[PDB]
Amino acid sequence: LIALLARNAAHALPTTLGALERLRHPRERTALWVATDHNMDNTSTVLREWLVAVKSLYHSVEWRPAEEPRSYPDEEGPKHWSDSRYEHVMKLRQAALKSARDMWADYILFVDADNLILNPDTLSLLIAENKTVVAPMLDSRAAYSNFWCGMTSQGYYKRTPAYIPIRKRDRRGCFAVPMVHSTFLIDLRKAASRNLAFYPPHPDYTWSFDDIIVFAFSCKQAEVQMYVCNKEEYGFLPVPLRAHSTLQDEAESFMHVQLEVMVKHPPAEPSRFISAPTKTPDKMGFDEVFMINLRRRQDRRERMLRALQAQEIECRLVEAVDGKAMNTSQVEALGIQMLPGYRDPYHGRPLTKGELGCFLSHYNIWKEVVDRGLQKSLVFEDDLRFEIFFKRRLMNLMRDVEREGLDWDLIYVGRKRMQVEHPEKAVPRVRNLVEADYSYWTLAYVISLQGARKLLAAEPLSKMLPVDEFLPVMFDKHPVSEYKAHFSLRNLHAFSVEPLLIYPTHYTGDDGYVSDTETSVVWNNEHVKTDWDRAKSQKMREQQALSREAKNSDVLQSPLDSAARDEL
Amino acid sequence: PVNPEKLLVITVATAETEGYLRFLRSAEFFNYTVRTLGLGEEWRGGDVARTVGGGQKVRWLKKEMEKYADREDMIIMFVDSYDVILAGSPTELLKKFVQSGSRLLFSAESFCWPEWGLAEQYPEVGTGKRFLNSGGFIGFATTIHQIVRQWKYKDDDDDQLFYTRLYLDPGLREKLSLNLDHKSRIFQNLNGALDEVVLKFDRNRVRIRNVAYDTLPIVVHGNGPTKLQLNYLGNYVPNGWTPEGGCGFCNQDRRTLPGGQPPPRVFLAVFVEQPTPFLPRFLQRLLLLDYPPDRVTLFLHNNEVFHEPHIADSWPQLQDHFSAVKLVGPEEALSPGEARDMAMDLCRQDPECEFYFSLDADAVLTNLQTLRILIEENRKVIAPMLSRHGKLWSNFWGALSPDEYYARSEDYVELVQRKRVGVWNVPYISQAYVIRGDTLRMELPQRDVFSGSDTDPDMAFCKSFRDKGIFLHLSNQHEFGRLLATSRYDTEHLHPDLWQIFDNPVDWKEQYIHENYSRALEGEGIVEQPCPDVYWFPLLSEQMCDELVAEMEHYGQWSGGRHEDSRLAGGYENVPTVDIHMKQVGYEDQWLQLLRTYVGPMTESLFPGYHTKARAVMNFVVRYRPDEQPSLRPHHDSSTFTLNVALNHKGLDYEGGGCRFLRYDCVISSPRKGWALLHPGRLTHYHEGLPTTWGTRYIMVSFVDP
Amino acid sequence: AYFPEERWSPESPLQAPRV
Ligand SMILES: O=c1ccn([C@@H]2O[C@H](COP(=O)(O)OP(=O)(O)O[C@H]3O[C@H](CO)[C@H](O)[C@H](O)[C@H]3O)[C@@H](O)[C@H]2O)c(=O)[nH]1
Ligand SMILES: *[C@@H]1O[C@H](CO)[C@@H](O[C@@H]2O[C@H](CO)[C@@H](O)[C@H](O)[C@H]2NC(C)=O)[C@H](O)[C@H]1NC(C)=O
Ligand SMILES: *[C@@H]1O[C@H](CO)[C@@H](O)[C@H](O)[C@H]1NC(C)=O
Ligand SMILES: *[C@@H]1O[C@H](CO)[C@@H](O)[C@H](O)[C@H]1NC(C)=O
Ligand SMILES: O=C(O)CCC(=O)C(=O)O
Ligand SMILES: [Fe+2]
Ligand SMILES: [Mn+2]
Repeated sequence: LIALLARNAAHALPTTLGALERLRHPRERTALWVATDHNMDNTSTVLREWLVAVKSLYHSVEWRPAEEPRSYPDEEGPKHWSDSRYEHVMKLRQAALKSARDMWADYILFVDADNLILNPDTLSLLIAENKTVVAPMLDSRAAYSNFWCGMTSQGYYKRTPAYIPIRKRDRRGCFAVPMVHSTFLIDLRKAASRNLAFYPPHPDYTWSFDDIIVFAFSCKQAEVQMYVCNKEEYGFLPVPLRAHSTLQDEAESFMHVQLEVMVKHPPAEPSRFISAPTKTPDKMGFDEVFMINLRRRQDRRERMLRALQAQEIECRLVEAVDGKAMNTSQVEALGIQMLPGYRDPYHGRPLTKGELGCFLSHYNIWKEVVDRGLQKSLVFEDDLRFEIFFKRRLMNLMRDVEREGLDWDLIYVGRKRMQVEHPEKAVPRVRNLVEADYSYWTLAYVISLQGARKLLAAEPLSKMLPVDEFLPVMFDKHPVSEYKAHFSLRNLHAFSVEPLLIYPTHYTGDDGYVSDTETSVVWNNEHVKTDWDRAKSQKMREQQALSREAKNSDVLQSPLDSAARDEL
Repeated sequence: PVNPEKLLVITVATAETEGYLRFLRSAEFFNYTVRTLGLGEEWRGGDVARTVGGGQKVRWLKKEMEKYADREDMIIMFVDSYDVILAGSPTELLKKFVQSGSRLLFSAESFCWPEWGLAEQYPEVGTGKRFLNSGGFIGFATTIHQIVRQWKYKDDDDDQLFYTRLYLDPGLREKLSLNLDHKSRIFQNLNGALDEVVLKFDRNRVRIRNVAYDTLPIVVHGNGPTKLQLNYLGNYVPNGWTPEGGCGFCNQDRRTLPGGQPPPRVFLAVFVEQPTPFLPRFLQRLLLLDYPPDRVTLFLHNNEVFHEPHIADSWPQLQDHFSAVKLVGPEEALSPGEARDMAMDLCRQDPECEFYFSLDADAVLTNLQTLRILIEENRKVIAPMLSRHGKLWSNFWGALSPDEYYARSEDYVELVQRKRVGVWNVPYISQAYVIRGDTLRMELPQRDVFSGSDTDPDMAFCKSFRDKGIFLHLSNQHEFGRLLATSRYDTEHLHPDLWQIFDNPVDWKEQYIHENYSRALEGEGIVEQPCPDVYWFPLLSEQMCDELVAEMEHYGQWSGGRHEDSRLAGGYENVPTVDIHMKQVGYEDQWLQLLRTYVGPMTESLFPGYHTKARAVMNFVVRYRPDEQPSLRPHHDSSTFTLNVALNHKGLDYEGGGCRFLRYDCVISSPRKGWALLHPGRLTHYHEGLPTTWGTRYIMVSFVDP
Repeated sequence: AYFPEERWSPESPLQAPRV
């Protein structure tokens, strides 16, 4: 008896319903219990459309609408848990359980609004395991998940060191725990399961008055223990927000979870009976947006556009020249000469051709933005993972920067802070913004107009080096002074955002890693193919290496980038 | 599959305290073979684990190892045996050792105890504990002989650093294969890992489980400053309490009081260090404890002057009853600690008081067989489990916070409500105990146990017992009584016990409400119907009536008698009487509580289908005397029904009559001392009372449900 | 507030089939 409970579910109902339609279970042995109310948006219309479209294949559907009123009296907003809301949720779930005992039905599987049950075999794999209250462990973007590991005195989170070796899947099989909320799967044939009770608290109740601390007590009193097990990948859910945000915030968060699905799977298709309200892409308030891509590489680009309209961002695509395929006859036609006395800083090899092509593409982009005279443009690459609230945060930060006004030229949004040391100076009166440093991985950066003009004034047509090494020279931060002496002027002022907003999708020595650069032939000759480096990759991740007294706490952080609840 | 007979556990324990007995039982449950060392000689080392000492044990071990220095087929095990409980089976231990493959396995703890400088010279392990701790090792006999032969030092020098220095040598380590249980697969330490241990219950045994690496240890070793947590763990592992098997070693070591000789002596000691309610009842109850009164001595130290009259009253019966008596007055200005110290000292010097059973006066002992059971349980210290009424307060503490103040444990709520039964182990008991005599003579020989600190006597007492290595049991098998709440006590009245219906309801009911009330409520007769639709049932007892009328007379101002009124809002009485409203005495809310609790059910069971709230406005005491005013004219009452209670005997103190019911020509001849009268008083009972001729009579009235 | 348990709870018998 699949028992939904929806409210303000308009942003996410299509995807979750599409992934709940395909559960591998003979659809003549199922039911529904959709029961929604108190919703601003048009959840009623979409849910009615779907349910009327599907009321035939299933066994016996139900419904309970209460469209009026449209808000609770003693509430702050859409995301505040006033005690009336707790009471209503408890009563409604209790009524669902009572309705699933008079139909003589085994099991009752409590999906909720946003819990995207991806894997089709969830129900079969939970059923074939024979435990009284079991609840698969859905992933997330952060530590949050749907099972605790210990309650202290009044039922609040106490982390026990047997958490991380579960949430990271270092152990498998079902593990007795004292808490599962959201998506679980009761049983209703076993004898002891006639004392589970949602609303009327057990007479010995002493703790607070939540809606998931009134269940755990009931299941502890009747001698049934709540399992959770994670033998495979099951679903995804978004982290709860604070009690003071708006509905658009929730829509954006679920969009982020949908985006997270695409890193290692095909996207989560919407259902067929209801349709998605296509949104209008916007130009971010910018002049241009660019994206380097390779014609031969076809998989990456499709995912990247999917991500881009997923955040209603248009894209001006450009083609990257194949450095590998290019030969000396046209290589020297542009006067392309490698910078004298340059090698690989980590290996010693002189240079490669994939870097040559990337440098040429960036050079052409710079020339085009100079020729057309754009004030500010954005650059991307072919392997990304967008962080939460990307568009809104970038917009607010750049609005602040422009309103204040300063010599911002090569503002960064994603890099690797290799110079792990005491924190860096913060630019005054600007939030989330710190001064630049030595860093590779020019994944994404906003090139300005004056910065572009200065960089083209450099004339790096006699000096080829990787851009992640070229950029730090121009604003006087390269450790090696010979490269600085080989250049003349250092008038660039690079900046960066301390809550980094773009990370590489695949790290070195990991799955799905095919580097277009690095593993190619030398700029000269055609018989030195440097293989992809497994042992001395040396670019694993600057996240476990940064877990030291890096601080940077003197910065001023946004009212956004604060979320989460009892879990982290 | 090494043979389970080639294993020989070697411990060391000079004396035989209780912890050693606990270890012996735990090891015997699995049929190990323990061979002790140094049983009888003197501890020639130093402090146990304060800073230093204990180099002597390695000397005993070396002296013993010459016997097995040639054997090759035997695996030996050395565990310090004062604070260790074995949690598992021999075959599993041998299998885990063999799977480890090495020749000498040490126990790994997270701190370099004696010295700090050599922290870095140890190997590097990413996850588990790193350093070494010489608390317990298992290995082949030959390697242990080779490893212990090199001891030549003073008998006082420290032990663990010698093992540390030896193990730190690389060549020696590779030659003899010394390894540390980095991941805690066999040895588990309760210092620095006190957040990774969960009790994994089972069908008929218990077992611990280290979550962070998911292993099941074998030797829990509560080293360092964590003997309290080991004491708590000692109730369960490995057979102490099994979810189906009642208790474990919880019904043995019973004397059963044989011989025929009169049972062993006692030195009772009742302390009254507070103004406590219901004192005379407790004093009278002291005369009923099931023990021949030719042995039980007594010692009754008051400390409050207000309680002088009751003890002065009840002294002679106690003087007759018990084989000896002694008091200490309030004028000695003795501090409570000094008094408890004096009692303990007086039993220490006498070579005859085989026990000592203190008992504070804030402890009502419902069961009359407590002393027999406590004497029978045969342990060094033990208490009964007195619990406050309908709450969680009681006389013990689950666990000690680092401040040495109460910190709740994980099974205190499941002990208070008797969901588990046995004789537990606990780090603080109070308000009743049975201290054995020998423990008072040759195991705690100092004098100042209670006093000698700024701390209150109870906590200092329990600390001074914990430190010496003596367990503080607590037995909660049967029902042993209830505590009394003396937090607030207004003593500025004639009989302060009357205002005690909001703090100690049960004893209030046992003392004041008539003794036959429950029988009448249940419906086995007694309730009488002299005339149609009138009821005659027992409510109050002699004590309550006497004390209430005495208080009322002590008030004195018998106002009333005027047809016009100042007490009534309207100010016009339909029929004045010489009365005092309860609102004047302060006895209003208490009487309302009495009506709400002890009267409502009676009517709801006598007039079926009626639901009452026992709300009242008018309630008073009236005095009938042949001089001032005679009885009342026929009338009616502005209530659904009225409650009429007599307050003194008929004939012995007044000659008169009861009430007469006009419409039935009904007469009520003799009111009894404590009963009550119930009748509708709105329409159908035009009632009028006969007058009185001799003496005086008082009656109770209350117009319930206006 | 230490030493949390893992209480022993078995699997209760099945309820008799409907008719
Ligand atoms: O009138 C209501 C109120 C709530 N809900 C449902 O309650 C859930 C709450 O929505 P979220 O997805 O935002 O959940 P939260 O992030 O707020 O987190 C919640 O996660 C569990 C939801 O079951 C806990 O019960 C607890 O209420 C709370 O932490 C959704 O199923 C929502 O549809 C309703 O259906 N109707
Ligand atoms: C699921 O677990 C239940 C738990 O009881 C199993 O029930 C047992 O079934 C066997 C089969 O004959 C009986 O012999 C046992 O007596 C049952 N257990 C009890 C406690 O009575 C059930 O078999 C399990 N499911 C499957 C498919 O095996
Ligand atoms: C312990 O018991 C087992 C069987 O229960 C027996 O074989 C063994 O000999 C006993 N131990 C000793 C030391 O005899
Ligand atoms: C209570 O009733 C019993 C019934 O026989 C009687 O023996 C006893 O004396 C009564 N108690 C009194 C009058 O206090
Ligand atoms: O005194 C009164 O006001 C009424 C007394 C009464 O009803 C009675 O005593 O029967
Ligand atoms: Fe009356
Ligand atoms: Mn959610």
